[PDB]
Amino acid sequence: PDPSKPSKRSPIEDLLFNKVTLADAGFIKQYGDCLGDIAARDLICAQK
Amino acid sequence: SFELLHAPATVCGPKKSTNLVKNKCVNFNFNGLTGTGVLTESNKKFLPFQQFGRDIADTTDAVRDPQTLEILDITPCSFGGVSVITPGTNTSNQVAVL
Repeated sequence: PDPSKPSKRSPIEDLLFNKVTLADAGFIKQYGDCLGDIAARDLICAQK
Repeated sequence: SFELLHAPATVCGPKKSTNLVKNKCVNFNFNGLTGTGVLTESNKKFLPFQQFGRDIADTTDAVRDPQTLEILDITPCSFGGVSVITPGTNTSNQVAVL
């Protein structure tokens, strides 16, 4: 781990994370929003 | 033959206007698009020919307002799971809900 990084990740883990994009509902927020702040998981998301 | 296309409304019912209620769950019905949802105003890009939307789920995505000049973004009303943290019935029961 390189503690100077945002997360205690090794030069190798940095690539294992930034080169992996996961698509998951609730981490992907709504477009147009329904209720709650865009922040955190304050804004409800349940895809369609 | 009901024209749901962009133009100001000329015909609606005898019932008294109620204006847009933002960030509350309402029953809406604008330009053919009805359902139960939370009204806000347009953040989405639109074409003038596509000022209303229904998505692949057969629910309202966006609609243009009959009285004002704004396009509304409508997102179906909030819901979420009830996850109860509870012990056995061999002990007094507790109820915390996520």
